[PDB]
Amino acid sequence: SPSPAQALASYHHFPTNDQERWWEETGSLFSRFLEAGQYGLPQQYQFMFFFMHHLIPALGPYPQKWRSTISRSGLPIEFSLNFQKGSHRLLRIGFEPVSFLSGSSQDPFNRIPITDLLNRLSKLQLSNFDTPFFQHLLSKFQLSLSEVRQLQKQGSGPDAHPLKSQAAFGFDFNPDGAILVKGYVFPYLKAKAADVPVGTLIAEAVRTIDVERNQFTHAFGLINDYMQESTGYNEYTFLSCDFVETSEQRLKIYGAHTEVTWAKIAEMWTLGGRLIEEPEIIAGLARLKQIWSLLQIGEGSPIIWNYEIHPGSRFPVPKFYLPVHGENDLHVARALAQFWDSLGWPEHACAYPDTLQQLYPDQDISQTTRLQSWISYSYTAKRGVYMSVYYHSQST
Amino acid sequence: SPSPAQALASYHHFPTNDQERWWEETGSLFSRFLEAGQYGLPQQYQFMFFFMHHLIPALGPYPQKWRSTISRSGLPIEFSLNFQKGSHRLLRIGFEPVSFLSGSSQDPFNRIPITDLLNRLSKLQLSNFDTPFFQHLLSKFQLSLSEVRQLQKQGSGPDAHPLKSQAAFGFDFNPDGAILVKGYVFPYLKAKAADVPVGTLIAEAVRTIDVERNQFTHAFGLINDYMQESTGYNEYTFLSCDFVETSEQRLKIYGAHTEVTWAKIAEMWTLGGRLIEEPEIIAGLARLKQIWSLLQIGEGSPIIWNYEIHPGSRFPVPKFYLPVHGENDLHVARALAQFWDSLGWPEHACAYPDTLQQLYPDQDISQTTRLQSWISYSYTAKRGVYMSVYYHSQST
Amino acid sequence: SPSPAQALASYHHFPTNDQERWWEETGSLFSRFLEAGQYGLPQQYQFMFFFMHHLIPALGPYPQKWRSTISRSGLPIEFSLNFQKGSHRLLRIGFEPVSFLSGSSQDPFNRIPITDLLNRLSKLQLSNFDTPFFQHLLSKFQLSLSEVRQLQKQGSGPDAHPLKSQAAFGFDFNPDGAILVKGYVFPYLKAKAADVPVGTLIAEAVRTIDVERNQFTHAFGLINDYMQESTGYNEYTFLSCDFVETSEQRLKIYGAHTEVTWAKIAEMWTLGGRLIEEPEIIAGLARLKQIWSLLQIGEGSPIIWNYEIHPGSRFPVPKFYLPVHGENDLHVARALAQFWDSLGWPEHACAYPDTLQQLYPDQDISQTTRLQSWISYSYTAKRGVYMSVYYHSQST
Amino acid sequence: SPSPAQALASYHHFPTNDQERWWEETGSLFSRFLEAGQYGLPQQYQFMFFFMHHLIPALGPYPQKWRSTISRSGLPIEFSLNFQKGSHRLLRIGFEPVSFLSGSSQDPFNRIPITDLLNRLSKLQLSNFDTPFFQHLLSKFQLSLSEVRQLQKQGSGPDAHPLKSQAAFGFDFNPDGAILVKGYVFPYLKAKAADVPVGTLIAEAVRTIDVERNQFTHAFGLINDYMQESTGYNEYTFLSCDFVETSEQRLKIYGAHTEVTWAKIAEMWTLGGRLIEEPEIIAGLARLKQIWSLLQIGEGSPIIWNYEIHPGSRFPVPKFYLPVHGENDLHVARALAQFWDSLGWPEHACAYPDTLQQLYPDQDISQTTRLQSWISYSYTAKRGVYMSVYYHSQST
Repeated sequence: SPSPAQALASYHHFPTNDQERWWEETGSLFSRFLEAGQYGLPQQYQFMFFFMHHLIPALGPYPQKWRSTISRSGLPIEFSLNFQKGSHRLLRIGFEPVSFLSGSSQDPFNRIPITDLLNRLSKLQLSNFDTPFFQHLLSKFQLSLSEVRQLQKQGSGPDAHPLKSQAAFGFDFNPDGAILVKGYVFPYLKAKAADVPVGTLIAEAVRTIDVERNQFTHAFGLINDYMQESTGYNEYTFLSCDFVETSEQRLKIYGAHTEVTWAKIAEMWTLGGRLIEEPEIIAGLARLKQIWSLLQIGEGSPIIWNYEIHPGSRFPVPKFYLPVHGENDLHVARALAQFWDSLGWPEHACAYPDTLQQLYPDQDISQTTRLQSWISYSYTAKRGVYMSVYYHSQST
Repeated sequence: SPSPAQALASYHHFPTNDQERWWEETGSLFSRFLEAGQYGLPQQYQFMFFFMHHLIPALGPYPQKWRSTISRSGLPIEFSLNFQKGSHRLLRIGFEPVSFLSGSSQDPFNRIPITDLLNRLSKLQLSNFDTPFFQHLLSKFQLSLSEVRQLQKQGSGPDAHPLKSQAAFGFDFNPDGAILVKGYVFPYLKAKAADVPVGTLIAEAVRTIDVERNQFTHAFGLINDYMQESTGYNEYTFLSCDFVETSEQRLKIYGAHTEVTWAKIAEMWTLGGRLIEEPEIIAGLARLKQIWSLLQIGEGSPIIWNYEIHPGSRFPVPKFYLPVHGENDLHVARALAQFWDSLGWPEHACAYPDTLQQLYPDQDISQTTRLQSWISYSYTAKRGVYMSVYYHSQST
Repeated sequence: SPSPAQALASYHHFPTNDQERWWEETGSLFSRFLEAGQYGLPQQYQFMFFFMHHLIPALGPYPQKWRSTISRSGLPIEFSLNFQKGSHRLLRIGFEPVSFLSGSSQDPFNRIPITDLLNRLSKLQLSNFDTPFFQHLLSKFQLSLSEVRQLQKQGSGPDAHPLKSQAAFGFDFNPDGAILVKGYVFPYLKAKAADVPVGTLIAEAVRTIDVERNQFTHAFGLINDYMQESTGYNEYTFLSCDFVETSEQRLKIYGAHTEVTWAKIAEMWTLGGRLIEEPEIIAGLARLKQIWSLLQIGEGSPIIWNYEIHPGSRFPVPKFYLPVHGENDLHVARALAQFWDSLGWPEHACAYPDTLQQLYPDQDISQTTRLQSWISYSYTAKRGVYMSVYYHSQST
Repeated sequence: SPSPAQALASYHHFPTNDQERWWEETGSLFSRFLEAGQYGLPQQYQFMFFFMHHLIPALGPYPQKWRSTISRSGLPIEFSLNFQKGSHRLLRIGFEPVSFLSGSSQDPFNRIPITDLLNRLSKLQLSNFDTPFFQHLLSKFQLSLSEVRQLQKQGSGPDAHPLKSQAAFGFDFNPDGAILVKGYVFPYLKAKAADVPVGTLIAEAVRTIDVERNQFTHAFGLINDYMQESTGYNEYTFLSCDFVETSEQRLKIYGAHTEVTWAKIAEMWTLGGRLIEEPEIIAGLARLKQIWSLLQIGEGSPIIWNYEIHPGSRFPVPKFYLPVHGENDLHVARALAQFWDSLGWPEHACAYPDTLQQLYPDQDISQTTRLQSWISYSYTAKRGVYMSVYYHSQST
């Protein structure tokens, strides 16, 4: 009758008041996603063990002080379920390490906990875990006594407090006994200090690795061209990375817009170049139109975007993120369940709203809006339809 | 195909070379005993979780330096299986915490690691865990600058190095999610210093708790009377205790003899008093005679003894230990298997020798003698026949 | 111009917010007392180093939750200066270990931080550090599921919350490179649970060690006899101990009264037996009369008492504690300085009120009362006049 | 009569056998150098505190396994004294972090301990401590599964084990309360893997920061051109860096040769360009000639070199290191003392050999050769003569 995987904590003493108190906040919920993800029972205890030892210490002060970037609310963790064509669902963790020094004189922009977690991650003997590529992006996006101007930017009159993080993490739990670790970099602060357009140094970040190896040039240079033509990738734009070897690496470019017209959604997904040359973009966009209409956003909608550059191709796979905070979680659960019948997905369609009340039995799906925050869409020829749902990740 | 419960370590980094090396030495073997005990899979991960975090650090330096008392060889851990009439077998761990200070100028007699582990065990919220009774026995057997005379005893000419330990622990894994913790006290050192017979201050130790609560007097005074009449309980004698509340507490007195005649085993089991007054003593001794003859010690045999004092009675339950190191592990596996048919034990009889090659697949039961070290015998009216086997507890 | 000894912290990162945050509260003040006590500069850094590594971590959560017993206000540390005839002043620290578990379900009465601090102390190779005697007092005053009745006592209607501590520590920093460690025991909780008079089990605690060694019986039995005749040593009565070897051990019995008449101060100091048999009692009481009159308590006064039993004698040396919180610290500075001229003390008299403004430069001696809380008096033939002043031990 | 600064350790318990055991090896010697450097007594304790907490734990296993690069013998630490014209001598520490994982499958080339120590150095709030520049040089010289080919290089037939380190640290203790941190990079391994000349990728390392800021181009290209014309900078060449901000940064290029003729020493110091344009090179070389002849290397002498690039100039300051291991430390103490009279140094000349027996009172300057290993020479217009002596840095 209770959630199963959380019985490891029975014989564990959390050394600090900070950790025991966070466990009390998220340990229950994480055990429920492992049950939802249908992971092997021995698998769930492995990922629990990792969660207790590396992420609980990394949350830092329980009454938190850091406003994280990766989460809508600000708390430094969010959980996600990756829904895949006719196959077991997966679990995504993206979170930012924090300590009591975060936001202080010593580390006003959370650089220290990032490398603290990254050192433990390397100590963990992880299959095919290589840091050279992510380390390159930090070296480009570090800041020296740019901090002084950043300390100076804190003006109430001139709003200069959108985001303060400088990097973050992501953890994917595949059904095998493996974590793929995914890392993030946030250029707003480095460009804010240099008085240089946010995207201009994103290109150099890619070009500096281009002289190292030059397989991202074509795919990326095509992204810049649209973003220069467009309103432009702005303060909210940022970057992603995988901690795997470079040849297998899949780097991404994120960004945000408040412009919500279907025409603009078509303008970004298609742009110019990628429309003609491949059918997936066209095929995927069609299926993207029906979820846009299934999820009536109630105004008749600011969105995040993503282009996934892979070296083994010259066609970046687009991915968009969709507002569900503000939309009824049942309306979305119902409407999101229909879209699986439209694609012909056998079980996920029927058991999702019953796997949604199961994840939050305390709360009432009738009245909740914030239990579901964002939805991602991606389309590949081989993979079919990618789609992941980001949830409310704290119990309170 | 591999042993299951050890997959927690996949995402764990053992902080010190000392621990990783101990893991490499016993981590495989402990996970095989959990499979042997037929514990629930979530149970096995709980007991592994405990094993990794409290016992691996507690072993100290891998190329060890402390010779422990609790083990035939000296290594500070031994695993044991509790076989019970027609029911699931249980797993016993008895081990002594050690550090690099053990045996040094700072702690020449392993007192500091005992209190170190005992603080952590209390931190872990354990059901019905009360230390006052064990704390009493430590306080009685402590030594202040008796250490100086003890430092002085180290003479090659006058042999004065039989045992150096001062206390130890025991961990019982019942099929529920619970550990019963069992503690030990070693009087040889305190008695060696005081130049006082080893047993006389065992008696004051019981009498000091007798004024606190006086339910052990009858049973215990009956033991002393036999031991005073007898050759006496000697240097090897020592004391046992449970970390539960006093009312439910079951304290034990162990000891050793090299006198091996069946008559002397009968003298010890019966003595005088406990023969007439209760039948279990007579019943249990009868079943004990056939295993004595099944296990031909090949000389036609030094043995350990135990008397279990329970307050809710005035009849201590005897328990003997039998040498199997030196006896063929196959011959013992076979002969121990016949004795279960004589008692009519349904499955334990047939699957024991196949659960013995399973525990040591690397080794050959054909030729091994040291895989099985001791066997304990106990008989109660309610429980029937208690019997446990103590095994070779290191991989090398 | 600044306090000197606090420059070790420059290259130290306090691991927790709790510690750095406690440092900010007490580190400045502790450096000022080392300057006051006129310790060697190499001496001051040794004691600073100890204070940082063992005492700051042991305070636990900074917004404290534990009300300690040893301090007037409740915070778990107090500093004290030992003034001695024509010689360098000394510095006393008495404090109680705390964690976030203190007062929780797991440890509702601070027993765990006591043994945590005690294990580290034994790790520090301290000259002539033997714990067996204090361990004896803890075993006697431990409580097993008396905790349940203690959990049950928390009634607002029947007041049952005077004191919750179970033991505490005290540290004396002599002018040599040595700490003498002093321990405390608090019988209120053990006696409250057993429904047994507080002093009756104090007698057994002394008698249980009397069979071990019987040199405190005479001096102590003389203490019981007066306290039985008197109003009696009450809930507030409690016990003290030194961590040195038993032969050099100097145990004490403290207690409290609200009865403030000079006759009653005389009744306790003299009692019956110790008046006639030694003149020091007579000599010391006289000098004690003038400080009582120098220190007009403004009502024309609850006081603490102490009897120090030494095995090398049969005459316990008394010591009383006097309220100064509520009395103007300047009035106390002036009048305490006059009493040194009455004894003829060369420098302590002249430089005390200037060593008082130096210790609290932020505050105004003109208006402060709580900066000086208690003053102790003792008289020995050999030592002359003992007297120590307890101070306000936090910056805020 | 004893060395003073090591009295902090009295109240410190080194948690691991590895640390206590290293302290016993180097703690005495480090305390004697602080007395030699004539630092303030409160200063020496600050620096001792830092050495105890940050460099002792970083040494890892005491019976070491890692052969470091920065040290002649191989042990991962060396101490050095900076002798300067008519002013207090300074203390240099260069040491490489190590753990039991160093040289393992997990980290076969010591990258993990480098980043561990670098995080702590950032946690300690140090004046003007900026890592972006050092981080840049690591990202360029990292290796991902170049390790596989490096794992493959370990052939006894083709010698491929000159150096295995990838980076190291340096600590400068100035007479104020401040440490300047200096970092090192070892290109041999990265170029060995890429099958690319060791120097060609040093140039890209400088050019990649040149697009970031372009003030090292002129000076550095002047070094490359000489090194290309010359026999060339080889396997032993490596790179140096300061942890200060870029504008004040002083980067260095080191290297080694076995070619020992005075003429070749003249070729390297002068080369072509820097001869004409500035006289310091000419003046400094003159003074260098007499120490070459004072120190008759006994063969009638492989040397290390250094070129210091400062952005605020276009003239790199040379520095050479001279073999003293193999030369009598007294012959060196005497001959090094004459050279101070030649420059007119008031006290350093007279008190040096008496400050040398003081550092090694155990050993006999009469017969020792290995107590003094290398001597560095530098000449500046503003600074005059730089010279530092590298010593035998372990007790055994």
